[PDB]
Amino acid sequence: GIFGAIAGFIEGGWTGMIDGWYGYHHENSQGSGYAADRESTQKAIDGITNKVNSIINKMNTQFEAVDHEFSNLERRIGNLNKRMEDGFLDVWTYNAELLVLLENERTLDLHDANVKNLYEKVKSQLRDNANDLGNGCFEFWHKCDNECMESVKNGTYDYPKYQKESKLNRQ
Amino acid sequence: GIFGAIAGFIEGGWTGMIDGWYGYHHENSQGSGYAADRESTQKAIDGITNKVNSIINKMNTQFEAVDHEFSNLERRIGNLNKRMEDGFLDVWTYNAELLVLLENERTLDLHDANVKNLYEKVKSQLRDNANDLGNGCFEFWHKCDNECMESVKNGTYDYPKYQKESKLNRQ
Amino acid sequence: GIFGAIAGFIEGGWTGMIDGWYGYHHENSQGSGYAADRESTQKAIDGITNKVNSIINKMNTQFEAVDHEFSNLERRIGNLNKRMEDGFLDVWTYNAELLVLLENERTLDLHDANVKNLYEKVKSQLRDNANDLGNGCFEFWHKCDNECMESVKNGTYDYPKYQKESKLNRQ
Amino acid sequence: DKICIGYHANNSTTQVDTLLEKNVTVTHSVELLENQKEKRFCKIMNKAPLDLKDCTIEGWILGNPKCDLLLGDQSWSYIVERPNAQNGICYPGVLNELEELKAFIGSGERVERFEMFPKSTWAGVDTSRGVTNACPSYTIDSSFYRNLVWIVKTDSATYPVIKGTYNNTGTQPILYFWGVHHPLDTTVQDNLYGSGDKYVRMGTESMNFAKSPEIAARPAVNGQRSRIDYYWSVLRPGETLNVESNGNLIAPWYAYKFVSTNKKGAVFKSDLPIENCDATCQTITGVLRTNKTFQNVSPLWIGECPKYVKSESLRLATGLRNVPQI
Amino acid sequence: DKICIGYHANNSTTQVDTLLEKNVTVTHSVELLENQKEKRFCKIMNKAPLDLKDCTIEGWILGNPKCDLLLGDQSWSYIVERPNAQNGICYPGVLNELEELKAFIGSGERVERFEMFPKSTWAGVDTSRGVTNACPSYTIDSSFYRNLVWIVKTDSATYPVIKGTYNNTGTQPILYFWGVHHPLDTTVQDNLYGSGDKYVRMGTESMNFAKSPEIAARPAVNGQRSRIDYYWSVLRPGETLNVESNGNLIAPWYAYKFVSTNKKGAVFKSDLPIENCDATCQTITGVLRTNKTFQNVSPLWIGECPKYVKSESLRLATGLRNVPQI
Amino acid sequence: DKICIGYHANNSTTQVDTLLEKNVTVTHSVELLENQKEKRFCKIMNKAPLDLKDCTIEGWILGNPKCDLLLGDQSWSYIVERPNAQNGICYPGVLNELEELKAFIGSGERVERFEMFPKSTWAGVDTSRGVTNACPSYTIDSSFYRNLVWIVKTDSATYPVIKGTYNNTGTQPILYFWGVHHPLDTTVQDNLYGSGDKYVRMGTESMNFAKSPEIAARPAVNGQRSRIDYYWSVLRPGETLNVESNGNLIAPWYAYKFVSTNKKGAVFKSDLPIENCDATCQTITGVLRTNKTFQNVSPLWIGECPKYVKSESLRLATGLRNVPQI
Ligand SMILES: *[C@@H]1O[C@H](CO)[C@@H](O[C@@H]2O[C@H](CO)[C@@H](O[C@@H]3O[C@H](CO[C@H]4O[C@H](CO)[C@@H](O)[C@H](O)[C@@H]4O)[C@@H](O)[C@H](O[C@H]4O[C@H](CO)[C@@H](O)[C@H](O)[C@@H]4O)[C@@H]3O)[C@H](O)[C@H]2NC(C)=O)[C@H](O[C@H]2O[C@@H](C)[C@@H](O)[C@@H](O)[C@@H]2O)[C@H]1NC(C)=O
Ligand SMILES: *[C@@H]1O[C@H](CO)[C@@H](O[C@@H]2O[C@H](CO)[C@@H](O[C@@H]3O[C@H](CO[C@H]4O[C@H](CO)[C@@H](O)[C@H](O)[C@@H]4O)[C@@H](O)[C@H](O[C@H]4O[C@H](CO)[C@@H](O)[C@H](O)[C@@H]4O)[C@@H]3O)[C@H](O)[C@H]2NC(C)=O)[C@H](O[C@H]2O[C@@H](C)[C@@H](O)[C@@H](O)[C@@H]2O)[C@H]1NC(C)=O
Ligand SMILES: *[C@@H]1O[C@H](CO)[C@@H](O[C@@H]2O[C@H](CO)[C@@H](O[C@@H]3O[C@H](CO[C@H]4O[C@H](CO)[C@@H](O)[C@H](O)[C@@H]4O)[C@@H](O)[C@H](O[C@H]4O[C@H](CO)[C@@H](O)[C@H](O)[C@@H]4O)[C@@H]3O)[C@H](O)[C@H]2NC(C)=O)[C@H](O[C@H]2O[C@@H](C)[C@@H](O)[C@@H](O)[C@@H]2O)[C@H]1NC(C)=O
Ligand SMILES: *[C@@H]1O[C@H](CO)[C@@H](O)[C@H](O)[C@H]1NC(C)=O
Ligand SMILES: *[C@@H]1O[C@H](CO)[C@@H](O)[C@H](O)[C@H]1NC(C)=O
Ligand SMILES: *[C@@H]1O[C@H](CO)[C@@H](O)[C@H](O)[C@H]1NC(C)=O
Ligand SMILES: *[C@@H]1O[C@H](CO)[C@@H](O)[C@H](O)[C@H]1NC(C)=O
Ligand SMILES: *[C@@H]1O[C@H](CO)[C@@H](O)[C@H](O)[C@H]1NC(C)=O
Ligand SMILES: *[C@@H]1O[C@H](CO)[C@@H](O)[C@H](O)[C@H]1NC(C)=O
Ligand SMILES: *[C@@H]1O[C@H](CO)[C@@H](O)[C@H](O)[C@H]1NC(C)=O
Ligand SMILES: *[C@@H]1O[C@H](CO)[C@@H](O)[C@H](O)[C@H]1NC(C)=O
Ligand SMILES: *[C@@H]1O[C@H](CO)[C@@H](O)[C@H](O)[C@H]1NC(C)=O
Ligand SMILES: *[C@@H]1O[C@H](CO)[C@@H](O)[C@H](O)[C@H]1NC(C)=O
Ligand SMILES: *[C@@H]1O[C@H](CO)[C@@H](O)[C@H](O)[C@H]1NC(C)=O
Ligand SMILES: *[C@@H]1O[C@H](CO)[C@@H](O)[C@H](O)[C@H]1NC(C)=O
Repeated sequence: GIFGAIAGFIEGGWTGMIDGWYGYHHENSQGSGYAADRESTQKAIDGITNKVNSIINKMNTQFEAVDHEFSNLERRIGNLNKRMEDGFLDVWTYNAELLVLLENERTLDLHDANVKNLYEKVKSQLRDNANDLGNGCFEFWHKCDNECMESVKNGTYDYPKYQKESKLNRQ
Repeated sequence: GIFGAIAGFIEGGWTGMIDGWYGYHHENSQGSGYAADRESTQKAIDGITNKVNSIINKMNTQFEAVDHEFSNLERRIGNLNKRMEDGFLDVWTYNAELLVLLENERTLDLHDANVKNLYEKVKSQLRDNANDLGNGCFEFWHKCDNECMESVKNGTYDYPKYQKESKLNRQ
Repeated sequence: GIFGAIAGFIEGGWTGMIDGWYGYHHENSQGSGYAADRESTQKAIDGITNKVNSIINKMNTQFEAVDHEFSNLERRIGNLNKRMEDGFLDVWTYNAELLVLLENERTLDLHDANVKNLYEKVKSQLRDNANDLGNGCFEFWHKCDNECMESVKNGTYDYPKYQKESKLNRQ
Repeated sequence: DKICIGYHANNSTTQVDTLLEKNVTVTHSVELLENQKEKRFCKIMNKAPLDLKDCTIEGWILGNPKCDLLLGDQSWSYIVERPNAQNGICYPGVLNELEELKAFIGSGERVERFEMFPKSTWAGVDTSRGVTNACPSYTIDSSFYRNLVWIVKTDSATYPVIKGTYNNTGTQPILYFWGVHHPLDTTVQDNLYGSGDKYVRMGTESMNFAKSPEIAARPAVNGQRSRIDYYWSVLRPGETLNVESNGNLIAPWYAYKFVSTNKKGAVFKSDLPIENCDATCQTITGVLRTNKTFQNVSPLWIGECPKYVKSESLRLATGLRNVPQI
Repeated sequence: DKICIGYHANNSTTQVDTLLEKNVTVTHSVELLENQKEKRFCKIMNKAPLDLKDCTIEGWILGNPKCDLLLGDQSWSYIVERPNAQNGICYPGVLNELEELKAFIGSGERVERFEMFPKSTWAGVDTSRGVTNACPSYTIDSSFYRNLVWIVKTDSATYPVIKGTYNNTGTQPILYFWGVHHPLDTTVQDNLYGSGDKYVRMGTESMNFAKSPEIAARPAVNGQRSRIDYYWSVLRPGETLNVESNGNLIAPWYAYKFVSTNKKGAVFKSDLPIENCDATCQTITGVLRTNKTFQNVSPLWIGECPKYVKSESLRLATGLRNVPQI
Repeated sequence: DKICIGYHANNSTTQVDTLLEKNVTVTHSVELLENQKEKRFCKIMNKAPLDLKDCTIEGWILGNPKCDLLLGDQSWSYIVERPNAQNGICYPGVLNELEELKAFIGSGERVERFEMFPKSTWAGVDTSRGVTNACPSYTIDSSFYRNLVWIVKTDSATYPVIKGTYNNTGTQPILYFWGVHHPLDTTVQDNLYGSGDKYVRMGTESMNFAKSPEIAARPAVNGQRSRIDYYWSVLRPGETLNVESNGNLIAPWYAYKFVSTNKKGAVFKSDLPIENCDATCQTITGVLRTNKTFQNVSPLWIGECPKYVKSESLRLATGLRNVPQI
């Protein structure tokens, strides 16, 4: 992948996480569970939806072929009409097929980047209070309960609060 | 954002920095100020300008409709002309509108990436001689005067020079 | 560059590495040499080849102009034919030229990202057992022989194996 | 104690293609192209099509004696013409500007049949005998177009100058037809129309017409070596038509009040069945009920239809690369 | 001591759309589409347009007696025809291949009026009486086209075979006109042209023409139930025209030296005013003074104009997302 | 001990352009556009073109006496017509629907010449004297089209009604030609065809034709002030043609069995040489031997050719930015 996350340093997806495109899996004394990151997932849904609707809107005109007939002495204008109609048919077929291939590549990259950025968002808060395993997982040097976990997910994680505890356990 | 910098870990822009698209804000004993990174800004200006000029150049042909008239017994070729002219009108309207939407998305991503890369460029030189606050700001473990600041901006920052001073203050 | 690697923090390319697009240069007691990363290079070759073949396939139709003639009293349909043929000529010339400019920009970015991701892949395994020089080079805090080197290249580098040796030498 | 960052996976086997890669399985995607059709004709905006059945366009508006089923007023959302339709021009000859006539009729949504020139209009000549076995009715062997009158001389006399006029005082254009007969030999000419140079001349504010009989023996079609040159025109609102001939005239009898359509017009040549049903998109090869943006069924259609392309599939990725574990 | 990395913000409220997002405020952007026009006609390359005013194209080059203002030499960058122009074909009839004639005239930039056939050319007949109240001049009630001569018999005689010839020895093509008169009855025919079969035959190296009068009573237009069939042609450099008729001839009198344009030709049908001004781009609905790449004013224009599209706005982002603080 | 991550560099100076940057040197790239041609005509699918040489299309299928080299059966992958070809219509006149005829011939791959109407078909008239010095053969000064017969009266007599018929019982359409002569004066008319109204009438199941001579003195071309109106038509399989005239008939003598092509047809107007060679793509300006996707040689071609564009170069980057050190 272009951003190296999806099918990258995070080798695979989670079938267990069904409520979002991106999210978390946590482990602590209260057990383990999956949780979707609501903000990043919704931002992606709105963007992708906007893209689809935009593509549909730009494709919202139609070229209309006609049933008009031409006599034996109208071979030229008859063939003129055919080449025209086939002409626009080839243009729009090209426009549609190329756009789909291009946008699919870019859509997948978008998701890749979002996973990478979500990872970076967590790495940034945790700092040296956690150990980066390289697979998208962080092992805390301190006890992180459910509210500690939730603070990580919503960006309010308190690094100084757990610093010395992590400091002691790390070294 | 795709690169997560603009409206990302750097939450907002600087109205105070008026001389460039990307740059710095420093604080030391001589006070504080804004400074544009001249290299990255100029590279972006040249690229974006090249893109605009390229789009303008590719759009530099015109399809020409005609004022030609058709009699009552020329309904077919009359309608043939109309469908053709409307045909190319729809193609070019599509080409223009889709290209604008696509390029706007990509242009904004370009700026996002440039901010991210500029940040990475500074992070790389400073290493552990500074503290990363996560908001695009670095707090030095050593006194960094105006020439020290300028060396960071132009890439010539001397890490070994300030290492032990930073080392002492950090630990 | 958008990902900041090619002509970025890695200032230039290696003429000495002739067997791949991306790879490594190692130094140890057995000497120095270049080696292409086979996985990332092959993935890129397949992708770029797929892109070229896809572009060729979408361009695999032709608009056909005709040698048909028109009399002095057929100026209108004569001019109708000319504007049509010139019309599709302008459309396809636009389609080809714009696509080439767009894809070239994106192809180069793809390579940039692959170099960045390869760098990240190595940085991740080595951790603090090596020193990042900022130019894409890592200086080991431990002796890394040919099999140690190869383990880095193929992703099986053993961090705990060399940890204390690196630990001692680093501090 | 751990937290991991990751992405959605599911049991999707649906694939997309990208510029860089083919057959990429993704968690979510949308198909933009419609390849399914209902093989039949339905109503468009609750207006039924006109089935010409065993009659062609020519047979219908000329009033071929076997097309009495269609005869009179018609309203249509579009026209269906059957490929093997047998009832066209029965008495051999060319309907001039046929392709322009078809294009014109197609641009209409309604015709109203009225009597434009009653047989009383032609003073000194016979309107009784204009029949031929080339144009059989269902019940009788020798008949003629319901909208035309084949005019021959009274039993013993010489063909005089006949005149007729119609002032179009209504708000609608009038589609009318007429003809010129061309006997195979001078004998038939003299028999039917008498002797002397004959002419058929017609004119309006915007139109002039003049034709003389062209006598020659052409190959037999429907048992006839003679021919009729059929003509059509449109009398605009406010315009007047003047008819003047001293012979060989197939006269306009009934004509049509013509209502031109606001929308796109269509004439479908097909064997498909017309059923009792509604549709917003009608293709020549069937009905499309879809909200999809693209279609690969046919470029020929009426109503609000998706854009026609040659593609088999146009599927956009919406979700991400599907990498389920283990 | 601190250093921060960041990006530009300003007070811009200008927005763009992207595939992913609508209404994105950006610090810098450029509008590529021009929606503004000067509602008037100006000169193109310092060459003024030709205002036909109250005359139509037909009225102008046929030399309608009320179009004397336009009569003679003209040069034009383009042609402006007024929608309600009253002075066209005054004596009722059809100008044949009218649409091709308009297309041809449009491809020109200059005409030079000269006398092609002086009235002396027609030996045994009268050129004095070719007037009609259907074609009034401004000062007199009964006149005729300045470029044509309606030829009738001398007061008492029979219409003879008249002949005329013109050898085009110049380097320019010649646009000329002629006609065939069609009296409403045989009386008017015999009165004006006498008795016997009449013909109008004309020919060059590349053209043949032959027409006979077609006599019939058509609806009255401008007080006339008769008609003229008007014709036009182009005599190429080096070619010679031969005129031969024994009656019913509306003869070519004046013709035009025709200069075809290198550039694109245009005929604008509009009520817009022609003012004293210059322009590089002239639209049928107005003038465009812009360096912008796109335009949504009109697809019909002359000169160097931006590309026409249906879009309301085509704004490219150049700057970045505008996120000013606080 | 060190390991570094890096990228390929080489000695390439080949450059590409991007939206963001021009003249970017890359390690690997592919040129998609072909600008090279072989300036000559070759065979297409091992079928040779037809060189008309010094004869034009008209001269060839009319059977101009100087085109005997081409006379008879022909097969072609395409047609090459030389720009200065001198042998066209020798006896002055217009070949009607010339452009449609050229389009039709172009859609064929083979013609087979046969005798459609032997001179025996025309009973009471002379087929011996149909020659003119306007149409010289190579060896003799006065000849005529090989496919036509100029029919005049027997030495002393009056021109009778002549009749001919041909039933097309084969599986191929038949391209045939005929004509109507127009003498410059009534003397030549009376001399050749005698006195009285003359006609040429022809008809099939789907076609009617009727023409009368139009006598007038037109400018001299190839020493002739008279004219012939040449006509063409296609007799469909199963159809029958009936010929009837009492004078002025240039009769059909030889005709062509016509084989329409499955593929695209082409008529190239060029001075380029036809050599002994094969090609899969033949352009009007030369041969293209390439696997490239695009071409800027010409939009006019036959066979499997790359897409024509106006571009000078279309080079895709495949490798990366080339940054060799030092
Ligand atoms: C991101 O996720 C975090 C983690 O869940 C969340 O922070 C928690 O928010 C809840 C509710 O706002 C807090 O619950 C209240 O806590 C107060 C504080 O007392 C305790 O403080 C600390 C917590 O560590 C302890 O050390 C102390 O010893 C106390 O136990 C407590 O007084 C209160 O109890 C009364 O108040 C209730 C009204 O809230 C009342 O209804 C009730 O009857 C009681 O009388 C609650 O128990 C919880 O303490 C927070 N956890 C931490 C670690 O701070 C974030 O929610 C807030 O975050 C702030 C930064 C803002 O962003 C706001 O949106 C929220 O208020 C959550 N943020 C977001 C944006 O989702
Ligand atoms: C990136 O930004 C940095 C920071 O501004 C800049 O480096 C400074 O450049 C200026 C001018 O080149 C230097 O000023 C001269 O310094 C010399 C050295 O003496 C001092 O050296 C160190 C500095 O830390 C001290 O520790 C010593 O005690 C000395 O005080 C000094 O001799 C000189 O004074 C004489 O020379 C003048 C001519 O330059 C002469 O005109 C004058 O009359 C004096 O006789 C200057 O005062 C300044 O010292 C630099 N700062 C540091 C920390 O090194 C970079 O500019 C250079 O960087 C090198 C790496 C190259 O890239 C060149 O482009 C520049 O020469 C700047 N680089 C870029 C690319 O923009
Ligand atoms: C990525 O790159 C690494 C580095 O080259 C490579 O790992 C080496 O693989 C080779 C061959 O598989 C190993 O060679 C054998 O080693 C065994 C183990 O004995 C030694 O183990 C460690 C090594 O550090 C020492 O400390 C011990 O003291 C021993 O010396 C050895 O028994 C064996 O000798 C016999 O076995 C041969 C069959 O393999 C037999 O033919 C021969 O006659 C001998 O009887 C070999 O000498 C080498 O030790 C590996 N190096 C390390 C550091 O482990 C990776 O290849 C493997 O990696 C594993 C993880 C999988 O991915 C497999 O693909 C490979 O088996 C290479 N991986 C990839 C994917 O390319
Ligand atoms: C996925 O699982 C669901 C279970 O509800 C079911 O539709 C089917 O087993 C799977 N669907 C597809 C499309 O594979
Ligand atoms: C791959 O691509 C083609 C197109 O459908 C086909 O051969 C095959 O079904 C696709 N899927 C797989 C898994 O091969
Ligand atoms: C032509 O020949 C066929 C041969 O069977 C015959 O049936 C047909 O009647 C002939 N056509 C004419 C017009 O005689
Ligand atoms: C199209 O119809 C399907 C099925 O009713 C629905 O799921 C989908 O959301 C529709 N698309 C739009 C754009 O409304
Ligand atoms: C931005 O500020 C400037 C001050 O010079 C002034 O144009 C105006 O207040 C603002 N402009 C816009 C476009 O908002
Ligand atoms: C958003 O989009 C539309 C298009 O102009 C309009 O309703 C509105 O003015 C735009 N701007 C804002 C701030 O809503
Ligand atoms: C047709 O009728 C109207 C009714 O007012 C009349 O004014 C007009 O003159 C009539 N037309 C002719 C040609 O008589
Ligand atoms: C177009 O004109 C405006 C106003 O004069 C100017 O600011 C802009 O730079 C021009 N664009 C180009 C491409 O010259
Ligand atoms: C690169 O080097 C090779 C050496 O084999 C040779 O083709 C030439 O010197 C260079 N080629 C180009 C295209 O610069
Ligand atoms: C740069 O672009 C143009 C196009 O070929 C030309 O002036 C020049 O040869 C190119 N290359 C260099 C190195 O300037
Ligand atoms: C026209 O004049 C030229 C002048 O040289 C002459 O050669 C030519 O024969 C003339 N044309 C006719 C038809 O007399
Ligand atoms: C086109 O031909 C060249 C030269 O033979 C070859 O190198 C290239 O691979 C070919 N391209 C394809 C797509 O086969």
